[PDB]
Amino acid sequence: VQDFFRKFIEFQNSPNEKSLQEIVKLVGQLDLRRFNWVRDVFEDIHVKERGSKTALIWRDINTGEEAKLSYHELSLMSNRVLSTLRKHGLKKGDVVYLMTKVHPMHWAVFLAVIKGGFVMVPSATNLTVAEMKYRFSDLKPSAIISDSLRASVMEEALGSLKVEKFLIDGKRETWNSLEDESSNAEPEDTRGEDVIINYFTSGTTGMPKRVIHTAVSYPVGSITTASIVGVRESDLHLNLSATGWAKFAWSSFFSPLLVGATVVGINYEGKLDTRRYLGEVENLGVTSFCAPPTAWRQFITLDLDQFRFERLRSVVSAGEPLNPEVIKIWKDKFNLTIRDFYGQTETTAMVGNFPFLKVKPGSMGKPHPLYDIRLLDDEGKEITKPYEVGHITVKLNPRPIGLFLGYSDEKKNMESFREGYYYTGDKAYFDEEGYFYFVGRGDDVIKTSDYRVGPFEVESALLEHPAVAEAAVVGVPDTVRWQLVKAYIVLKKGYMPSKELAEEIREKMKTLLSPYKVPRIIEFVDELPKTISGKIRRVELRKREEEKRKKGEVGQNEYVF
Amino acid sequence: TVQDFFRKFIEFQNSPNEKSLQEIVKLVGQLDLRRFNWVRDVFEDIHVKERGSKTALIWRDINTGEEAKLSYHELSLMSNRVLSTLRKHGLKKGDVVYLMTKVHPMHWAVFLAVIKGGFVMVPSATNLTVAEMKYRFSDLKPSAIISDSLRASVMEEALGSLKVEKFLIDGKRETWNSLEDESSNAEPEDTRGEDVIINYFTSGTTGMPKRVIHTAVSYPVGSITTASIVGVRESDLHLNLSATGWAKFAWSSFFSPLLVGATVVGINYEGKLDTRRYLGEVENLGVTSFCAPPTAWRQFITLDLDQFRFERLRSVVSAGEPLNPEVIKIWKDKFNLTIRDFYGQTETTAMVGNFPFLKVKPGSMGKPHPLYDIRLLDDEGKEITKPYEVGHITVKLNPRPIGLFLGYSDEKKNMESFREGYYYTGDKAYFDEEGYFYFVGRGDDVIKTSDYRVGPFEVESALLEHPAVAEAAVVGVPDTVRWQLVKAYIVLKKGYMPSKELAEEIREKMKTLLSPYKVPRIIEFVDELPKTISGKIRRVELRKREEEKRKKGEVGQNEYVF
Amino acid sequence: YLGEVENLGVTSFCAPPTAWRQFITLDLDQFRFERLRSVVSAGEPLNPEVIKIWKDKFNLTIRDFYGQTETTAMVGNFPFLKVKPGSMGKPHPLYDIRLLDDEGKEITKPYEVGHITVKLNPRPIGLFLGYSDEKKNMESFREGYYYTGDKAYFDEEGYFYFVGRGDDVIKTSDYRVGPFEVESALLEHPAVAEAAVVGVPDTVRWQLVKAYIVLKKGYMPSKELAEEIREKMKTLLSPYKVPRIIEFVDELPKTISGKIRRVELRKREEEKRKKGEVGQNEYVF
Amino acid sequence: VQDFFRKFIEFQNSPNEKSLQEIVKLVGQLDLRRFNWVRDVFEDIHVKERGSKTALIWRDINTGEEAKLSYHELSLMSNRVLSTLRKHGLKKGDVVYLMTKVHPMHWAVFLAVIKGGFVMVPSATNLTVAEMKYRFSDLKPSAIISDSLRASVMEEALGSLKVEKFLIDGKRETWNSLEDESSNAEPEDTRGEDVIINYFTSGTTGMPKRVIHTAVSYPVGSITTASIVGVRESDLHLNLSATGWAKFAWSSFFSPLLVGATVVGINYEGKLDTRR
Ligand SMILES: CC(=O)OP(=O)(O)OC[C@H]1O[C@@H](n2cnc3c(N)ncnc32)[C@H](O)[C@@H]1O
Ligand SMILES: Nc1ncnc2c1ncn2[C@@H]1O[C@H](COP(=O)(O)O)[C@@H](O)[C@H]1O
Ligand SMILES: Nc1ncnc2c1ncn2[C@@H]1O[C@H](COP(=O)(O)O)[C@@H](O)[C@H]1O
Repeated sequence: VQDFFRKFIEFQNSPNEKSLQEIVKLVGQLDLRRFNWVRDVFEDIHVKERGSKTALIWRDINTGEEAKLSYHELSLMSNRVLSTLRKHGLKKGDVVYLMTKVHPMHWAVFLAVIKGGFVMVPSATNLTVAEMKYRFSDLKPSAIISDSLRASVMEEALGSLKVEKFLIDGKRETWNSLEDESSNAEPEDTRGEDVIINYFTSGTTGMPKRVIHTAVSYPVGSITTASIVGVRESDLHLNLSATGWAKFAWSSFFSPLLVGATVVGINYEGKLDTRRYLGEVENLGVTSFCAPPTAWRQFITLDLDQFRFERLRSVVSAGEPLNPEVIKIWKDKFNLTIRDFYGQTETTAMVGNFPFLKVKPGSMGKPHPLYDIRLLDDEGKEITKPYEVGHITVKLNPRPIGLFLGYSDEKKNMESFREGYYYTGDKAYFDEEGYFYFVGRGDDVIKTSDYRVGPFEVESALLEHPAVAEAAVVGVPDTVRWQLVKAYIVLKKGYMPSKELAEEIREKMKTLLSPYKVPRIIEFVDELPKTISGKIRRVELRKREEEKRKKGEVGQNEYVF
Repeated sequence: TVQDFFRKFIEFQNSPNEKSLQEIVKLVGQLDLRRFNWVRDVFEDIHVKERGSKTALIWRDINTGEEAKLSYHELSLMSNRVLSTLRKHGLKKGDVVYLMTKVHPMHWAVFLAVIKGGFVMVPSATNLTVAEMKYRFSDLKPSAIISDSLRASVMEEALGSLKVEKFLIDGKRETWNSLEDESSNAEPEDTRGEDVIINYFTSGTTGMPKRVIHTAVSYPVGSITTASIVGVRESDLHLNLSATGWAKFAWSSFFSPLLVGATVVGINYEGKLDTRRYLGEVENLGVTSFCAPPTAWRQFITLDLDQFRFERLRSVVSAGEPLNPEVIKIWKDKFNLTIRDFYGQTETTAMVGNFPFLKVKPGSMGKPHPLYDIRLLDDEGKEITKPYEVGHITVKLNPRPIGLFLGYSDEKKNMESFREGYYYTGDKAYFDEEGYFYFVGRGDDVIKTSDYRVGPFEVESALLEHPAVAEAAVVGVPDTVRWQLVKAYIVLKKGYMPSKELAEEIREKMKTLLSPYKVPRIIEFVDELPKTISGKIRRVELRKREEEKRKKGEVGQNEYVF
Repeated sequence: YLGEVENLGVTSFCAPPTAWRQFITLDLDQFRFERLRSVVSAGEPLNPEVIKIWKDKFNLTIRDFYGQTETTAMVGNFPFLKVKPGSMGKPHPLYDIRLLDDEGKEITKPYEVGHITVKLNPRPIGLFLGYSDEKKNMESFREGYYYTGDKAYFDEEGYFYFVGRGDDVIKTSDYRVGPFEVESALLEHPAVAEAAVVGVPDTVRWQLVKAYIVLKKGYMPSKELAEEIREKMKTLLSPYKVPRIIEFVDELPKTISGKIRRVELRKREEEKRKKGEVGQNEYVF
Repeated sequence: VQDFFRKFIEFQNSPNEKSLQEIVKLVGQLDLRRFNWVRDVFEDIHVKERGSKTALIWRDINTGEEAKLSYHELSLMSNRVLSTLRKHGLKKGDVVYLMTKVHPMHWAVFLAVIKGGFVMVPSATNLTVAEMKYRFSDLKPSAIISDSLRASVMEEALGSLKVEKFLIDGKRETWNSLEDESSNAEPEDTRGEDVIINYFTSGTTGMPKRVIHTAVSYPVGSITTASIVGVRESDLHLNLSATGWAKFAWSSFFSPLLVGATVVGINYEGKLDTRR
């Protein structure tokens, strides 16, 4: 059980196809009835074997602060969290919202939750009072944990609920410290199928729902991720990614701590300083770096002769496609291939260009053998022809380990899991050597700037404005953000289409929505293309935008910001 | 136009029809209800003026024997002494008044005084516990409270030591006041039509009970729809069998009869309904229009019905639950009357109904009242255009119908009920090829035992108050007598063993916390509750399992029926 | 209960077919029963399929045996006796057991059904003294035989097979039930003019108690009435006796004399079963 | 053109070569895009024009039991079935195994299935636990329907697969009745090419496979059969065949009910007694 990860860690130091398959087989034979990744892996293969190796190197590029934590200090610090939580009467399964910046105490809380068998809800720091109140309606908090920078937002969204509140940095009235109880509490003997994580994620139909992950799905699924990423024990590993999302669990937390590596974490407020971040990469001698194509696109526009990166060995991308031209520029300069790979909040990494895999540009590589990946056509028959597009699906008998339990929405489960497959809602084709190529969403779900965006959620917030009668939100091609959020608005009788109105509505949306969700374009239209029932055909809104692009024509009341 | 409306309406009542209904509809739309006060404008200005000395109320208590008769005049006087006495104790417009009494003239009196004085009345039922009442006070603080002497201690204990003015409708008690102390002349409050006069605490599927907010027109003028479906006239003696703290008392014991200048008949009884004696009193008092709930109706038809003639009875009606086709038929075959079912919620007035002129199809609540825009929507929220297709009963909001509440005192609950231009009733139905509606059931987990709406969480909560109870799930189980039974599934804490004596001990505790209708009639102890991936109780599968067990007439291993 | 059987290492176990029927539905790989050597059933017939499932698993035959309150065991598959499924075995030599026909002559031919009787000269030892009721003695003790009121046939090896009651006595869930007792209790409801209680086939409980009720003038047939009457019966009758079905009828089939044909109420139920219909005023609980 | 069947029925009362050819040509001009033989032929022609003609005369030569059903009573009885199935949550295309003796309720269920757009899998009464398990491996049941004589075989072949189960004669624990619902359910608007029947047939190479029939292939193909057979409306028509095969549909069901005849059905257990 312990022996498994020691074999895994070796696999990493020189991986290949064949040895991967052995790893695969061995996972199937783990006994995972009672499992707790902190106790069993963190504490019993790292705190014990490398307890005073650096687990985490942290740095805030604004403040300048640095902090360095060994596997020991980190395990202690996390126990003080879990002791403090338990002291405030937190039983197993209790809900804990976690909204903090990148900071050691983030990792700490992660650990305390996993160990204590709590349900953590990662909450992003750019979430609005509105978004947070939505979350509370859907899943009531037993405790919430914030930094002092976003305490007001939680305080306001909470309103008049009893919860236990906690600050990771600084004091605030009726908030508590996390390091003031004893750094000894015991494991919760968790079932491997027990819930530890809920991720609110956007869908194509309704408001965002919780994706449910267990004490093995992420803690042991992340193998697939770690394996594609090619993170080793020797590595100093950084993931450019934010605090409320899956990619952090993926590569800022699980994948590095699985293999006993040194995590590198960098915090910044506001806008990313491309140069400053890359300076901190080189300056801290990171060896493995995962960043999103959004970031990569911005990096390659720097003067890259200002860097050596002698210490950097692995570079990876995920969440959107990776332009062949990006890959090439970075290679020609630093002699490294940015290895793209694929997955969702609902899963771990499912497909990827592994270290040992020859990259074909604009291909996310081949399936990880721990997922049974199939292209299905519209009728749900399996595609076994090259260059034919279909739905990316996961075969459910046997049920892969890294796959979420389901959504907190039983209807959405009925749409996504069926005839013994889970549909990712992504479309692709494969080639003659089994390399997969991402085509796009079969959904109306949007990805601006490596953020998953649900239409209804923006449409909803739009109907909050007195002027707005109807709204349809679609994503439009943009080289920098992949997609832009555009809104079609039908106006109530009484209001007329002006730029000043468009702006007024946008500024309203800024108080209700996460920035990435606030439409960059607004177009007033007399009506929305609809089916006979009255369902919006967001498909045809998109097609129409395309034909308009090819004749460089603006809509009559289309307002760009 | 404003007085003339009611005079046109009262005629529609004496002989109604499709076409003349539509005219009534149109005329309501052209009322000026910007500043309106139903007591001044209708009670006083029409009824007290034109029929001041006709009997407004005939009252009887079947237990005590006590009886009363009040004319529209005496009642208006009586009500003014109330309003004068309230004002004397410093009651301004919008002030909250809990009213917890038996059926009694002074109840009507207070209703009037409240509406006229522009106060916010909170109808409170007489079977509410100290606990329930304290909950209410946490949610809305009382400026004054009004009780009978039978439930004064309950108010006194739930109050604790809040400042309030207190009032007794029958007898003396220390620090309680009389309501007939000041002069029977104090003036209307000029209410806006949208001003609040009523708040109703109602159960939901999700949490503790919240307030439904009604205005000086929503009930006082919405009730038209009700009165119209009911078919109450001026010449009628109209009895509604309903208890004091709920929307149906307003609907049929108060507004619908007094709108059309009828004689109200009010019958009070404590405790358990004596079907044989109540129907004897109906006949004996020559009621002519009778609303009763299907629960009552179900009990009546089991009598030997050759005991009664019902010489004087011409209209019979039901509301609040479905009305079994077999009930309708038995009563018809005997007395040659159709019991007309009709539909609505605390949140509304009557929205759908078998009107007097409408051919009844049994097990249908009839057709929508044209003063509400009723739509069946499917799951995606698109309007249903096909017979025998089930969907959500909704109210279209532009324009906003008149009898519809303002909203809940809870903004989360408003966000659920008011969506994409529709207020969802959370009821499901299908219509037929002639546009008759058939009730299917709740989209919710809300329960209706014995014509009382019951919230699961409320009872689940009270159950966790018992040391032994680790988890609880409260569902309604099919029951012919009360439509649904409140059953609790209980997971036990380690230490306590599933026994009849334990089930009882828990139940008797729940009796001190919960209104009787809420106290589970069954308690079944289980190892676990079937759950989704979320942790949410599959009340779905609890019901399916109950069904398979019913077909083998077997109880669960530790299911205790009381 | 099965856990406690194993846990206490019982070696001989007698339960009724009702129990046995319920046991075989369990997942029976939970149990070893390493200490159990004898298993027996009595009070109603023992389905061949029950016997088989228990044998295939635990390697024991559930040995059926027959008797009544009035007696001790009169017929039975003894330990040494090859069990033929659906047979209660052979007569115990301390009772003189005879199949008689309706005319009271002894049946000596295989596969012919008759009344199970006990020959009384000399009088077997385990046989009750009689009833405290002289009428009931007149019916049971006749021409030097006690009639059990059970019907059976024997085969070519003298093995007895249960057919059913020649009475109107009912056996729900291994409890013997009298019609008149339930009919009596039913007259206690003001609405009830007459009542006829019969048993209807049920695989779980052998028979269900059904009541046919004629109503007094004034009351009309409803489900709500049926229920009201049943709930009343619950306060008067042991639960096994409380009718699971109530059917309102205009009249009860009668002979020329006016005697209720409970026989024909049963036959009618059978014809209805064979076209899978429930009745027009039959209310199932 | 439903006038087709009225022309067909007459063709039957006195056929010949020439008039046959007309029938042929008229079938080619049918609109079979949306079709439902129960609604369109059974109900709309026969129940309407001869509702109180005897549809079925039934006898069990072993028990003695006999039944006589008019086109009306049969249509009602079938609706009770379909109502009951729907009540247990049966959508169109759902699989229904049907294993019963020759009995009225068999025809009833046939009708309910065709009307309700279900996929029926006729299963003969002599099929073993093994053979039935094979069937379930190949196509999973949503519901199964048996007589009480073969309930244990279904129960055992199922093991504990979730299905709705139904008995045509008698009660049994966790089996449901078919006539406790309403005497009217609405037609399923079937496409003509929609599947309503699957028949497990033996072949040379493997274990048995399913033959797939549609809402027209049998319900309208049977014409050819009915025309060769020469069955008329006036006739009392008996087909000696067993319940889980094509020849039952062919001649105990479709060919007679196409032309509005009286079906005669005889049930026996065990070996055929040719002189009785
Ligand atoms: C067991 C007991 O004492 O029963 P008891 O309550 O006195 O009733 C006696 C009646 O039980 C029935 N009965 C008893 N044993 C049976 C068996 N092996 N097979 C079938 N029926 C059986 C008969 O019908 C008896 O006449
Ligand atoms: N390599 C990739 N190329 C294109 N899209 C990707 C890639 N990796 C992930 N995605 C998208 O990211 C989605 C999941 O979003 P999230 O759950 O936020 O990681 C997938 O459904 C894809 O649509
Ligand atoms: N006639 C009726 N038939 C069926 N359900 C009804 C009927 N009237 C009321 N109900 C139910 O009772 C609810 C009204 O609750 P209340 O606010 O207590 O009157 C409705 O939302 C229905 O779901």
